[PDB]
Amino acid sequence: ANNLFVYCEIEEGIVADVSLELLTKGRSLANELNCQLEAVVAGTGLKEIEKQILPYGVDKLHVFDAEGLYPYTSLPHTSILVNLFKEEQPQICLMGATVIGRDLGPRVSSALTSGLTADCTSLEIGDHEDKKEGKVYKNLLYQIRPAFGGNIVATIVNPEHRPQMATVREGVMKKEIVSPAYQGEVIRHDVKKYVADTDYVVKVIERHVEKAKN
Amino acid sequence: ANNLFVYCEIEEGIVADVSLELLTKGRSLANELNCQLEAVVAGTGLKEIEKQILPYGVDKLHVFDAEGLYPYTSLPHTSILVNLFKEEQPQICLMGATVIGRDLGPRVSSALTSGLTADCTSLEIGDHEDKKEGKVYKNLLYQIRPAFGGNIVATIVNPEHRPQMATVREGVMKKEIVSPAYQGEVIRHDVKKYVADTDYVVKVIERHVEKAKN
Amino acid sequence: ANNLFVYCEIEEGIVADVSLELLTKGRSLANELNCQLEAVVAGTGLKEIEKQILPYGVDKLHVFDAEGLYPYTSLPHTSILVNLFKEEQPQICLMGATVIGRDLGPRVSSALTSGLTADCTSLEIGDHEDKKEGKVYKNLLYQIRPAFGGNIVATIVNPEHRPQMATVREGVMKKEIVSPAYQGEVIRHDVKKYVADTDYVVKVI
Amino acid sequence: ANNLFVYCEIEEGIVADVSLELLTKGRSLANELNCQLEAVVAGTGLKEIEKQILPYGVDKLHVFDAEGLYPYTSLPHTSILVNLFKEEQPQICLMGATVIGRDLGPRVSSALTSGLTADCTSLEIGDHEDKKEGKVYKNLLYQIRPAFGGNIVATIVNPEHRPQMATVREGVMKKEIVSPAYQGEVIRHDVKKYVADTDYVVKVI
Amino acid sequence: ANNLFVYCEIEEGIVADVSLELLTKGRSLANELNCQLEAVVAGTGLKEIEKQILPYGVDKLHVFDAEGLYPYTSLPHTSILVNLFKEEQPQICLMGATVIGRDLGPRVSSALTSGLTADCTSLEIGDHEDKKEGKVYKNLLYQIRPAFGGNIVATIVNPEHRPQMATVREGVMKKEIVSPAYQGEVIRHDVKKYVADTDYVVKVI
Amino acid sequence: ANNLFVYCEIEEGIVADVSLELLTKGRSLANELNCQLEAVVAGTGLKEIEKQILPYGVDKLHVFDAEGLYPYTSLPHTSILVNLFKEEQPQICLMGATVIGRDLGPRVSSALTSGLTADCTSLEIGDHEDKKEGKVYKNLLYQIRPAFGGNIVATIVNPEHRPQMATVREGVMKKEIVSPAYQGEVIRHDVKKYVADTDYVVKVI
Amino acid sequence: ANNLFVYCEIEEGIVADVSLELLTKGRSLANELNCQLEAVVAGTGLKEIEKQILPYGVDKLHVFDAEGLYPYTSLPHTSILVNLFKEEQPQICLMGATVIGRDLGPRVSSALTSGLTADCTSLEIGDHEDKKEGKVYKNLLYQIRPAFGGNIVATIVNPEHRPQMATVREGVMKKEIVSPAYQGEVIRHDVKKYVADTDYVVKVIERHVEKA
Amino acid sequence: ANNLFVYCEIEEGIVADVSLELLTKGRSLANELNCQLEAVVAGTGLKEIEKQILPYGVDKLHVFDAEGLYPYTSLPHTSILVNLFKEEQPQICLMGATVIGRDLGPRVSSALTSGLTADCTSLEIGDHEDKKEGKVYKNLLYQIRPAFGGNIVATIVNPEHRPQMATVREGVMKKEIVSPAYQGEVIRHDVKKYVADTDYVVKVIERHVEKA
Ligand code: NA
Ligand code: NA
Ligand code: NA
Ligand code: NA
Repeated sequence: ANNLFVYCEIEEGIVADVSLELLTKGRSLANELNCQLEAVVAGTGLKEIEKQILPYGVDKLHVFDAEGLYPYTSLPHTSILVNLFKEEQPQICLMGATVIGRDLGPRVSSALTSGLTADCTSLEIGDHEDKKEGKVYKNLLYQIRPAFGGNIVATIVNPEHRPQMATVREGVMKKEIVSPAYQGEVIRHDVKKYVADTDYVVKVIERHVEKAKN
Repeated sequence: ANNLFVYCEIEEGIVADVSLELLTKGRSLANELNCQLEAVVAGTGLKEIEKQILPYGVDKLHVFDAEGLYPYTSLPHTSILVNLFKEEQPQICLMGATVIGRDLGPRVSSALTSGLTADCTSLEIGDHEDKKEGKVYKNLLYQIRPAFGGNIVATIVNPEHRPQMATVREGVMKKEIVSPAYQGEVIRHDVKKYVADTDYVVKVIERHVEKAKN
Repeated sequence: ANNLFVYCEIEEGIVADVSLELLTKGRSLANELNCQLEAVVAGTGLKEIEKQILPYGVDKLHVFDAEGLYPYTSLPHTSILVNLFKEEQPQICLMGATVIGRDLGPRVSSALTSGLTADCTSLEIGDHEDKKEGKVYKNLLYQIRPAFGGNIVATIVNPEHRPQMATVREGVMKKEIVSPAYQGEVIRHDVKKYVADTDYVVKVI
Repeated sequence: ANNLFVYCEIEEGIVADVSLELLTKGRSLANELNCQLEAVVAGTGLKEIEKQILPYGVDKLHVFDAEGLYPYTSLPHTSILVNLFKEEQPQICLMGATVIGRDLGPRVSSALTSGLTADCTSLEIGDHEDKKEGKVYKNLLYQIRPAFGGNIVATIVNPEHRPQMATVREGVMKKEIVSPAYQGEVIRHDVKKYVADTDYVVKVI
Repeated sequence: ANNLFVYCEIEEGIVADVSLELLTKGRSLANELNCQLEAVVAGTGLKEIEKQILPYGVDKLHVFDAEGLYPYTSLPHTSILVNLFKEEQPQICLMGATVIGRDLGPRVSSALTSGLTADCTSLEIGDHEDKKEGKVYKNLLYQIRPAFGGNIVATIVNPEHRPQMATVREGVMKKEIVSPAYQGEVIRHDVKKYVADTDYVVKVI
Repeated sequence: ANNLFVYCEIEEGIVADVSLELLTKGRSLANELNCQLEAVVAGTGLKEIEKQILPYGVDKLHVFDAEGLYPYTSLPHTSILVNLFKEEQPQICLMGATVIGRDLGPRVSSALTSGLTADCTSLEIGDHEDKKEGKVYKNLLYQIRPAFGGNIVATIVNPEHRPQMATVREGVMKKEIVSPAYQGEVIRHDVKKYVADTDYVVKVI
Repeated sequence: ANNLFVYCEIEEGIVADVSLELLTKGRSLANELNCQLEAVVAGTGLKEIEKQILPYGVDKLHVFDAEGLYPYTSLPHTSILVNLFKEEQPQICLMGATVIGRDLGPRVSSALTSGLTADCTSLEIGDHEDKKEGKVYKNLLYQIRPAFGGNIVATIVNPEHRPQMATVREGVMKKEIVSPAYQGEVIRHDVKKYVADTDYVVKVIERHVEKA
Repeated sequence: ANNLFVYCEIEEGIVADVSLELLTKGRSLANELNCQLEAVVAGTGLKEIEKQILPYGVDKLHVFDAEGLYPYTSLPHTSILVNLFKEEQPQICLMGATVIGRDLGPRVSSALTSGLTADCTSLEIGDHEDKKEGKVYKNLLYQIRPAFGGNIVATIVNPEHRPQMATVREGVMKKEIVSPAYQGEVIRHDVKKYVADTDYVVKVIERHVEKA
């Protein structure tokens, strides 16, 4: 119903290590939430892409294969996530604290009017009791990292905004498959229906090189 | 109908120089487009704010005054622009290539699925003929700056995506008022209807300091 | 009774080289002092951590393992070393002159009323005769370094204040194990005990 | 009484701008707390230093003046603040988040068992109620700042530990005197007695 | 016939100080050479630019004013100086050793078959006797600088290749006007003529 | 014929990785153009340098070997490429976007009246039709890269100026030999004749 | 017979602000040492250099005027100080902690087998008890500055090695003249007797460009 | 009577790779100069140091073993080289362009009034015609490296000043022994006769902490 998504970053046809680390962590979290683990991958020429991803315990892999999706540019990838997340209503989204993450994260979260904790150092599942309105939020994503000038390790929660989004650096989480034969549904979408066109033209105007008139 | 907006950055109750420079440039451009010059300002305690802004030739100033709008945070300011621009459908938006600009620009443009040229060095009004589909786009914003490793000064256009957005560094454009008595409509909006709530809580979890069990 | 401690810095699960270089130097000094070498580690997931440390000749290894002890943050790691050191009363504490050493060292030495000496180039054991107090101090930690620049070299001692605390840069000291089978007690402390003294509360805005 | 101290950082005889902004900010907090504003300065040749400090509304200025107090070094300045704060028992201490501040703040707060919050963006006075214990803490120093990066902001409090210590960057707070003829006590302390504590001897070997 | 040129660097409408320092040095050299001082400026909105330049003793000022000549970009400014210098045949061209000088200088000197000498510390006029060619070269630009490091100093000359090109760092040469009323011809060139030789086309992807 | 040259940058006797990636990329472009792949290397002690270059599918390797060609200096290396390219009239020249590349690329492209496009992210072969002139330009070097920053990408072409010159950063292109037994001519040029052009004399005064 | 020297750094005919500050401080020190203040200046076109120097209370000004002494280069200035200092046997030499000071100081001290404390922060006169052999050294230059990683303000002394040398950054000491009418012996030295020749030549070897 | 010296830098009992490279290059040069190769080593615990040095073809190895020579500090190592070089009168001295080289080189050259070319890139033997007075200097050390802002590969020579000194970075020359059985005079010098005393003492003055 409301699942956990991981954005899988693609470099030269290969899914990044940090992404696999987050598939692994996503699996653990998904186990605890009793929900599904879904992945998104966007690039060009992704026929046997499931094979780097499904073994990690991915229930549903969303594939956006089109010639202008690689290399990464902000608008295409952003609109894909924003649109997909509008339909799927993920409760959680994780991605690598990479150069792409540092770009894609802020845009997608802003567009979905959601939270984002960057460079999380641990991810747990936990509750939060709001004494003020007297309610208990259950099964929130605990976004854990050093805080306040590195004085303590604090936890951040987004009680209401979805998705709860977080990034993690490479090497923080271990990667580990479930089974090389893990079975998962692969969905190859029509990029047209998800991606947003370019609409920019680079010109060099002639009059910019004509001597200024008196 | 479709006007030119300038986001006015606020620091300690004062509108930034780069913002005034862009009000001035916006005026010139608006003159050429025969459209209105509108401004947006968001902060706290903005009673006599029109007085730093209207003299520059601003037809319509939009004021968002609420206690959590200053200092700047990305989500509030972003949602304000995104929502206001959804109603007003500006053809153009300019803002300062500041720290705030470098944050706000990308979010707002991504959310409106629009263009953005940062650090424009000149702004003109011009046309673009698309030989391919055989059409002529008239009165586009020419976004001019050094390009391709600083080899030449090129012009960028967004033939279809709106708003056409651009940022400019401080000191690039001159500032100059129209008349100290310039008359413009001041609109004080209900922030509630435009701004997006916080929904994040910073915690320090007790169990994070309890010795790990064997 | 009063031993030599070494703070073992941890990154991505691995005890840093400077720390291991100081365990080796510590072992040498401890031998000369006829005392034991103790060590401290704080981190998350340290079930097997003893394996990286004990072979260097550590007689006692104090292990603090909690979710919020990694990565390093100033307040928990400072409480731990201060509370632990008040209990154990070490005569000496060594620490790698790192980004972490540079933050933790002054905090810990200040809380225990001792003057840290950063970036030593030698450490020896020696005596100091203090004619003002009339007495002769035996078995002090000579903390040796250049005064400034590099040619003028001096020896700092703390005749009375404890622990004698110093840092050393990576690669100054040789690292070398004692034996892969080195034996030392490994204590896994209760963490809350050692950090809840800290008065640091977060409120909503 | 339990007053609010501010460390006035010195350079080439001129109290730094950060400190003046903090004497200003301090004054308002002191007004709201109904306590006094005290200030500390340490250096050399400070015959009329009060001229730069008192006008900001300082009720009591503690002056330490010896050859060895300038330029700033870590042990003497830490000794002085620590010993003084042990006697005066301030409820708050403020300090400019500068090179000097980043070295002195941790050393002093650690020796006084306080948790320093660096780079605050706002300071206010407010109440924190500890529900579990059933005790309302009144007139606490709200230490406000981003948790990290910039968008997520919280307030830190220390309900029991004293002094509550914060630092602020130059230019966060505005600076503004009360009156060029503001009057307040100027104590010129005996330095050696505040510094001779530290145990740090230099040997020629 | 064959004069001394100085490239005048422009930022935010203002001729940079290094450029003005080189107009002064140029004026000195030109006087010794018994030739004229000419200068080049490329930018946007240079109606009054002559006012910043002429007083330094410039006999001729070549002005290139177009929207795309500001800020500086490698290809237009290189075409201009190359085409202009082919026409005028300067015996010398000076240029400020700046971020701009460092990009433009090698491009321009390469296109005109001369070896630029960067970062000179002196410039003089002198003779060179070349026994291989049998001849004696008179009135060459001694381009004086350290070989490397700083103690070993040498003099470069280009006996035949023109223009003799050198750069100098800001603050090496004194700047000083000749007279506020200094007179020189100001030519406003047609820009396209001097830049359309460049073959650089942008296409859509 | 009009072939495709690649400058093979040298360090401590080993052709740099960027160049090998460019010999690889060059080979494909040369295949698509149906021209030959040529390469240039300049340094000292290059007796069996062909061993590192030829396997990438180089048809002709020009070798310049003198004491003064290593380490890289600007005038000799620029002379060599410029004179050689004047004789061979290459249609394309590729070079690694490195410290050496950023100094040599502009110098060489300027002397050959070509516009260098630095830091390309892709190279392809394609047609540009000049509508206004009525001429279709065939098999041009598409020099693809971001206009600035990263999201806005265009292709630059030089429809008439030769060589069409581009640089690429290390790691953009993959490197991959054709065969360890790929055969191709290895010319060992007379250096002095390619370098003696430059007019640069050092005087002792 | 053992005086206090100050190296006066020249830039474009003008004695540097740091050098004037040290003339002043030097005056004070020489006053307390009951010795004369001497200064050294080295450059070209120094016909009236004595006018910006003597008023600070300089008893003797050694002037080295030669075409090759400006701009500063290491060997001439080092041999000048070293040679002169061998003849004069200063007890103290002070120098501005500048780009030149950082080069000149170490070269001169190494050649004279003397000490050198850079970036001093105060200078005093003081005594030192060599407790080990019970000897008291009187009236040494206390070279005072922060030490041991910014921990403490320490004092360096050189009981025996001469001269005692110290550099100081600009703006640390005040400058103050004694009187525009202060009188001093101005000695214009024969440069040939103190400086050493260049003896180096930059060459470009032809065969270095010939094919192997 | 005029030989080629090489300073062998020691770290923890081991002669540095750059120093061995220069022993090798030095061997070649001394071969072409028809002179002997000599080396200098300075440290503590050098009982068998000759074993890592002699095989490179070192005819004479001057050993300075003293408790205060390790770690490297400026004055001892400079006085050793300067004093020894005054006795031996080398025509060439070579040194690794290291942290030590960058300190030792300038101090020694300044004190000996010799040249010094840092970061040489090749070393050759060659002649120089002083065209001005028609004299030919034979068999000079060609000190070769990039010059004038990375424009040209130039060659520096010191026709008269001795020794001719040059540093070289590690990895520029190959190292290659002559024979494990190469024989050389190993001289263990009386350190007192070459080194100079410390004479400095770090103090903390009590009144510096007393109220003004
Ligand atoms: Na203690
Ligand atoms: Na307390
Ligand atoms: Na020419
Ligand atoms: Na051509």
